[PDB]
Amino acid sequence: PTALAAAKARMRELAASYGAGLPGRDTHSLMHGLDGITLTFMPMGQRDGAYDPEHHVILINSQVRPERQRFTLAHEISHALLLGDDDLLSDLHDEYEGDRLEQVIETLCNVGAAALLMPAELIDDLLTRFGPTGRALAELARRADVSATSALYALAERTAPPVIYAVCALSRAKELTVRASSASAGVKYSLSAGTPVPDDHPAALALDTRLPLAQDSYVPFRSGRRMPAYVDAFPERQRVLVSFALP
Ligand SMILES: [Cl-]
Ligand SMILES: [Zn+2]
Ligand SMILES: [Zn+2]
Repeated sequence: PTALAAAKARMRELAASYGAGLPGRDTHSLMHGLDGITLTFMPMGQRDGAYDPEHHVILINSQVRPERQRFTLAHEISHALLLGDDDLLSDLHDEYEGDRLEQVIETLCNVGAAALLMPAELIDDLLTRFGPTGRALAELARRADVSATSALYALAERTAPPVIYAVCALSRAKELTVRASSASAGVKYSLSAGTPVPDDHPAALALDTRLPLAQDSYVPFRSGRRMPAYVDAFPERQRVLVSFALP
């Protein structure tokens, strides 16, 4: 493991610790875990949040939607722990400099955000009950209380057997488009955003019929090739969360 992989590993260990000692990862319990810090909600123009370690206070744009609010929180807690760990903080300072480290730390805040909001356990608990499916994703996203995109990467990172996740939305069965996408450990096939969803494809039917599905099908590679694999489409508020277990 290289520095960026060692740092991320560390940051996960950290989120893991802080979080571990929480009665859940709900926004309110994330707050209680704050070892005496002023958490203030207020309008921050076009800025989701900030963390002020001199005045020991996290600020979270109140304007924004609960989704990003909860995340911007998880994100700024993570930032606080990084500054807490003098090693991860130090090792970092001797490997990156200037904006280069700045980018690295806002990256490690996101790695940690996810570790906080989406416990390894939960992913596996769901990956066990529901397997690697478009519903394992629908459940983790609704259950950790984060976005399909936020839960798209977390779930694909615990999935062993080659699989390809993707969260979908309409163009306007009806015709939909790939928005986010995630490859399991094994997979090297890539399903990028903008890729469209044929009307005959299970997933379309799924979101159209506002009804879950699951059947052998194919990965509708934007390019043109229809690669077969077991799809599980889970529709909901106009998003079709879907899995593509490449055989
Ligand atoms: Cl930030
Ligand atoms: Zn920050
Ligand atoms: Zn940040």
